[PDB]
Amino acid sequence: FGGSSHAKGIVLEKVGVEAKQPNSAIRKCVRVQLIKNGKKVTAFVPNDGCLNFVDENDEVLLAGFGRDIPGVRFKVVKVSGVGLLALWKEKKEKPR
Amino acid sequence: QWYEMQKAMLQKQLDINKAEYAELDEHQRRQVEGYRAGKYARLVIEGVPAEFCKNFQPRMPILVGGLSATEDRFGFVQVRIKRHRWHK
Amino acid sequence: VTLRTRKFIRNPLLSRKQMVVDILHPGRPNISKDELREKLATMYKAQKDQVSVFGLRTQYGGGKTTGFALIYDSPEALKKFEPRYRLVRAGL
Amino acid sequence: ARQAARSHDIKEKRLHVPLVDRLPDEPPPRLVVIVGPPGVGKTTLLKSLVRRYTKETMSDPVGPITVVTSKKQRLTFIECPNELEAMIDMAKVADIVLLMIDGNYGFEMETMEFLNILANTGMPGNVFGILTHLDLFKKPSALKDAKKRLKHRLWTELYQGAHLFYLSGVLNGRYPDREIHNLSRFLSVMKNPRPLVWRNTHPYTIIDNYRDITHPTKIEEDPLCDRTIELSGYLRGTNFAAQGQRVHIAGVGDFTISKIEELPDPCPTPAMEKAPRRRLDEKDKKLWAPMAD
Amino acid sequence: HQKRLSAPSHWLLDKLSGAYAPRPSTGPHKLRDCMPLIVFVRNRLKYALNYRETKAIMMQRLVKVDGKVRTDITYPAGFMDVITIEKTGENFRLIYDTKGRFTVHRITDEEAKYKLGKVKRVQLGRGGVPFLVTHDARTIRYPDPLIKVNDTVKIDLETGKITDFIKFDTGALAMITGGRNMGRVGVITHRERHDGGFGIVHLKDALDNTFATRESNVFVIGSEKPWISLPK
Amino acid sequence: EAARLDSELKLVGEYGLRNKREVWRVLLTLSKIRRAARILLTLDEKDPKRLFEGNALIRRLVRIGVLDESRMKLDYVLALKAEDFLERRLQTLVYKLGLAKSIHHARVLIRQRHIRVGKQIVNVPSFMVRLDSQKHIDFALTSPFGGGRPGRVRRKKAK
Amino acid sequence: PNRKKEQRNPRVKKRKKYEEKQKKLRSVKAVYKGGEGPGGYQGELSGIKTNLVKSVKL
RNA sequence: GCGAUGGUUCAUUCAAAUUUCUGCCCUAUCAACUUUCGACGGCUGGGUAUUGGCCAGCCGUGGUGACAACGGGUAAGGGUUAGGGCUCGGAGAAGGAGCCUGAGAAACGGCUACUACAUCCAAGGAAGGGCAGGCGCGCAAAUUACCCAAUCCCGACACGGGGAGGUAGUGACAAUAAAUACUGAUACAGGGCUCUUUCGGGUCUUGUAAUUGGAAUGAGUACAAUUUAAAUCCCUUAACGAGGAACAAUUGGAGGGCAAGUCUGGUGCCAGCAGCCGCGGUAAUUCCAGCUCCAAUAGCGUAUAUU
Repeated sequence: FGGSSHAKGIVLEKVGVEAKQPNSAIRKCVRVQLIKNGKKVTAFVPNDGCLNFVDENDEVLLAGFGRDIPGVRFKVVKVSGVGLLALWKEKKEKPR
Repeated sequence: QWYEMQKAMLQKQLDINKAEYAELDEHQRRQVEGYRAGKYARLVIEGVPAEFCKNFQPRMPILVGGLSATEDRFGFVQVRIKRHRWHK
Repeated sequence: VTLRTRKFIRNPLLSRKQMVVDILHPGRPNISKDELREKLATMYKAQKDQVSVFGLRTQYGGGKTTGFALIYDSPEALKKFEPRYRLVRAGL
Repeated sequence: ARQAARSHDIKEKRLHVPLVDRLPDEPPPRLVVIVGPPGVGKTTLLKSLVRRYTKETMSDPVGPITVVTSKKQRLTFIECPNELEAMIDMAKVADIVLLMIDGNYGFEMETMEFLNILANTGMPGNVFGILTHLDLFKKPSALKDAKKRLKHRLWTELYQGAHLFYLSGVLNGRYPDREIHNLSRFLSVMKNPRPLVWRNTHPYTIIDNYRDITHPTKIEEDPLCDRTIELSGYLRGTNFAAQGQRVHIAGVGDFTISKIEELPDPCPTPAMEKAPRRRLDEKDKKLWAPMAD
Repeated sequence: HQKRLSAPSHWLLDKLSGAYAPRPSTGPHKLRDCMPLIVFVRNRLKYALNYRETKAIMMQRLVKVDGKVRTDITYPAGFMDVITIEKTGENFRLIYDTKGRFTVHRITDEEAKYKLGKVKRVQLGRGGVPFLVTHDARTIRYPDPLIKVNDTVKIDLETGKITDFIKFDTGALAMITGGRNMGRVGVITHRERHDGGFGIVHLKDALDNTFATRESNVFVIGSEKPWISLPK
Repeated sequence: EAARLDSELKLVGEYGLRNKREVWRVLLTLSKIRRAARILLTLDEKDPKRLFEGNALIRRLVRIGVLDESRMKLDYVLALKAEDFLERRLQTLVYKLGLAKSIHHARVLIRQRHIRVGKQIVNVPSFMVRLDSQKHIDFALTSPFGGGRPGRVRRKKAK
Repeated sequence: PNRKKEQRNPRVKKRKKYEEKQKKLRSVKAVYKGGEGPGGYQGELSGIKTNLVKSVKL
């Protein structure tokens, strides 16, 4: 995207919130809308229990995903100014 | 510049009101748009229990909030809860 | 408490005796330069009040301590020829 | 190329969610809480701040204290008492927070409780750590060690690189004037409050003046009866309803509005009086403490 | 208020006196041909430590320069000024060395009593009187009538009168006080006129090095006759 | 690579080092010395640059005790190594002089200020001890192995 | 996560890693480890196997 | 008699002003240029501190240029020589216009008028024109620190005054050194490890949440003295300061084990995804009791661009 390394976005809708199996990639993927350009791209939350911190209409930083749905390119790094792995590790509370 | 376009649409709505109820005092400014924010105001509350007036201390302040139409109904709230990190 | 004076200079126009002092406390803590002013009265046959000590950096590893000592001919010569901060540190 | 990369990173840093402002043209006074554990000197900072601003030595300042600090904006200081009901009542209310830490003693559970109550309820714009009781120290190496460790723990708590002021002594029973002058340099120039969803949808009010308007024949008949209460304050959220507004008086319960009188300000703040000079002449430094002395 | 490196290379300062250096006050000798009294007392001789100590020496009548009491601290004393300190009972004299720097010379009253000064110009002053201007800006009224330009004079320094003079001569040993061959005590053996500006002399040392220096930069010191004691 | 990992692990084990940063530090200064020796071998024999600069380098290494006093050629200066540098460290010198039982005991002693090199106590275990100063490694006077007070656990037990 | 007392100190971990990798080396090759003891030759103390050729065939 | 203050002239110093020859980078899609504020002289005066077309009257015919004038482009070094280093280097004080002081200014320090902002007032009047700091989204990151104590400067003058200078504070952006343990004895178990070739081969001392014993402390706490303008740091330094349940090492990656639990598939008992969730129980539980391995280790990972 763009010319930058990380993009910001709005979480439009957590697609695959009603998927059955817990660590499905359709369960982990989230449709976000990038601020700078306006397009809706899909991004992976790194973990299914870590999906619960991503709420609707939250400013979300996302980066590339460099390594079950092959081709979803982005991963959610920060949510509302706090790092998502820190939220998952219970280091910080999310400012809303 | 989708962010500034969205913020400009919000400011356009925030100009459309205060442009639309700037037309009459007794009808719009009093009855349509209520009692606008920032203005000092005196409230008369009827039916307060007398234990409040007997145990009124000036330290612990008074916060008046406005309930919505939905905030007076009762029912089963389904919530997403988690214990705190430092609660034993 | 062992004392040696190197580089003793007369300076009569400033009227004050200039000594590079190498003092040694082995095994003791530091030297307490007011007590060193008391010590530099009988070593050079003077009053304690007309001596001012400054410099006084302790060498590495204890023992040696290099100070600079000035003995004036009179306390009033000290008063008219000493800096304000050294006069305050001495106590006059 | 690297200039373009840094420009793109900052252009992505500037972005947020497009929320609604809901701030009027003549805005209400921004609410400054003075929160801390018991015995830390919140009332002392209140006395010192109101003497800095309006030059009035209050011997016992209670309630909200409204203060003109600029020609456009004004403040109001409320000291939270040491009860959790008041802390949870005012954490959803506060516009800027003055969060007090007790120096040599370190952090306290009331400070951490208010920090995470505020973060869970709604994070305001400006929270300033104020570290006091620094004069109860003997070694000024232990002093800077305590300042460093308290700064780093507060930075872990709220965000990295916050403002932590150090208020050293208590000279005239009040505070040092230079320390509270730079504290007021930081809390005087101001930016618009953060668009919180709860404050931008629901209309609230923090009562400046209380009065019991009840007939003494009713009080003589029934000593414990339903009374009528005049509560005077600034309307702060969205606008109240013109008739029949349902009210939650926090700590008492739900009632309905019997009357609203909309009347002019006691702190006029000269933009509203003139409706491009910098300084504030002493005509303008008003004090409206209708419960304090 | 010049820096320590912008101070000239012939009154020395070490890495010690701060980044700044005192400027000489206006007076008899020049700016770039100068030793101030503070550099002479506390930076060369080290009879003092600080500026305030140098002031406490100078303000009381303890330092006399060319036989008169000089009070101000940055008084210029460039060349051959006898500096009498009475509490130490010494008289210093300023000469140069072979490398091109200032040199101090301790001496007593017998050689301290006179000054060897080079004549700058002879003229007829007001009153129809001939007068004589040296390099110390000393003007002597009614001189000896052969003392022309570039001749040196033994000034009395207790009355200031003329006592003797040394003529500009091819065969009289001289001292260089300027130029790229600065400070080289040797004998004037040749002199070339170059009328139209900037004439020269050719001069050799005691041990056969010929070089050409300008007649402004020369300074006569004596034929053999070392009338001031150059340090042995 | 496994060769680099096994080599650095052999160094860190054989001389009681803390991490691989100390190994890379020694390898960097060894590569600097060896690069200077190769640049001096580039020139022909009996060039004055090679003569005086190689004599300076060889006298420096013999004086700091790395290079042996027997072999003094620039080819042996090229044949130098990191085992020789870590042998010239102080901590292995305490272990080899036998003031300590193991190399980790030696690092512990040098950290908590028991040995001294010459006159002053030495707080750092990577102190490059020279050949002239190798003999004067002993327990300090303020240490309970040297004298003075019987020490800490001794005081708590003898009370 | 919960980590080890060995992992909280980077020297002690590299001491125990070297002691166990010097131990794994004795199970592959043969270390010298002193010649005959003070007691003399008590036999080849752990077996002699006859049909085993352990020479690098050039 | 010795000085201080003052005075004419000549010096001298500190300056300032002009002034002589040489040296700018490129270009002819720049060959004519100057006389278009006189262009080159010489005479006479004016003004200047003085010379001078610098300016005014009179006349003469010039001056530069293909050896590169003129125009255009804007991208505005010298000295000290092993080296690097070190040293030196136009216009405005809201806008034009005019004036005042002094040795030195066309100070911008003041005045006057006009123009343009803007403040107090009792509505008659009256004073005034800089930088630094924060925000510059609603989301952020180096002190509003202390002193002239050294070096230096200005004055009736040893004392009075200095926004150069020095002192301190922050800092995982880097960079430097290296803590978080060292060492024994005894008891008990018989397996530990490896691989090409694997229901096979290779090698011989390894363990344990076992029981005990020794010492060694620097982080921190800290009396002092010292350092310093006053403090801090440093160096000295008396006294405390280690048994894990702590003085509490991290960041990543790979893998095993688990239920009277849950979900899904289907020619019974199988398989898969997985599993903080189980009958009870939260002052209840003591459990894989702290699971195993690999990498870096006070550092480490991810994304994108990539090379």
